[PDB]
Amino acid sequence: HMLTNLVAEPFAKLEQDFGGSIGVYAMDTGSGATVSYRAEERFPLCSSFKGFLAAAVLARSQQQAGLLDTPIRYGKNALVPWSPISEKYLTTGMTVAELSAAAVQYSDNAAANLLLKELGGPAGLTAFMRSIGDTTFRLDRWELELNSAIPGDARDTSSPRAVTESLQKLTLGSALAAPQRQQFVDWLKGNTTGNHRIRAAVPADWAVGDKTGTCGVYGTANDYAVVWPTGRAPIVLAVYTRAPNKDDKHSEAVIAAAARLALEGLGVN
Ligand SMILES: Cn1c(=O)cc(CP(=O)(O)O)c2cc(F)c(C3CC3)cc21
Repeated sequence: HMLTNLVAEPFAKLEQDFGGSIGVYAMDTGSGATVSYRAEERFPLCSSFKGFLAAAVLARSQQQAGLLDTPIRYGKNALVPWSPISEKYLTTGMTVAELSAAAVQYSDNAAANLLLKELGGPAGLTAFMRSIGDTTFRLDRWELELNSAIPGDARDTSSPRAVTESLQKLTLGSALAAPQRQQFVDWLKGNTTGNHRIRAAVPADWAVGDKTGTCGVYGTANDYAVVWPTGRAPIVLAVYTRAPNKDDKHSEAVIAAAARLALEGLGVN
């Protein structure tokens, strides 16, 4: 409900200092009050699709009772860069649940590609997002090609608003069965890669689950989170960045600052 104007000028100054574009959408699930800045624009997902990927696996698990316990074996050629958990279990395999936890909590790339294969590829994950009423999300490619973050390329993008809307449906709404919903929340709460992003803007006595993304080019990186402040309804928010030049660097500090401004706009402690 507006609230944006409490912080439209501060956001424009932050992105002028960063040297690129910042996109924010934050929802107070209590009042329905929102904060929006470039909330409709497309930004590259980078690794952030891995949280939605885990949610799609959990949705499939509601239909296929054995799915999460299924052992998956893989070869050395599956171990693309940034596979910190799957590289330790090459010789043993891992379960679908373990791959899902690795994809969410360590951004594990081999795990992400193996679970994409289970869902029928990038189109399969896109299909799941359409099934919960997200018409904006698109995944087009696999790891690592989906990280190209080419300016104006809609492949492998979504909008901050669509990301927040979908995250709310999956973590707090009715898109997942209750046990699956709590598993998704617990995976996000256990994320290890987000300490310098939205988490850096959240007090220690508030619960938070998040999923990061970092493309490594074009100043492109992001984070989305559900935050449970004490004594009020949860907040859902998405913070995405990009920049014009290929060797522009992302900034975790800019993502934490954007998160702070969003929470300040919502009037949150
Ligand atoms: C540079 N970088 C990070 O610095 C950090 C993560 C973890 P996340 O922030 O994406 O979750 C990272 C993940 C990746 F898949 C990639 C591939 C493009 C090469 C790069 C990453």
